[PDB]
Amino acid sequence: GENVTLGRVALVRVPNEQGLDKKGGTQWDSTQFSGDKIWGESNKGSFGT
Amino acid sequence: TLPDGNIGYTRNGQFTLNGEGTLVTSGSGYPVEPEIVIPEDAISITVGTDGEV
Repeated sequence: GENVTLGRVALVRVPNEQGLDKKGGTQWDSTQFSGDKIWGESNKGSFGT
Repeated sequence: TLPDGNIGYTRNGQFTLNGEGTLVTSGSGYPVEPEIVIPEDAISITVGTDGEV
C-alpha cells in the first residue's frame, strides 16, 4: 500500500518545429534552424497534456 | 528582407519560424517585414484580417 511517484515525463518544445531534422524511426533532433530544446513539464505554460 | 539589405516582395504565403521565433519564409528563410517574433509562451497563433498577428 505504498503509492510513490517515480518521476514525471519530460516534454520538449522547439520554437521552429518545421526546422527539426528527421532521423530514422519517427525521431527528430534539434538543429540550428530549429532553436534550442526547451525543457518543460506538461500542462505548464505553452506545453500540452 | 533580402540578405543584401533590400526588401523583396512576394505573393507566396508559406511562412515559418526560425530558431529565434522570427517569422521567416519557408524557403531561403528571409525574415518578413516588419519582424514578427512569436514568444515561447504562446500556445496558439492567430493572424487577423488586418494583419494583426
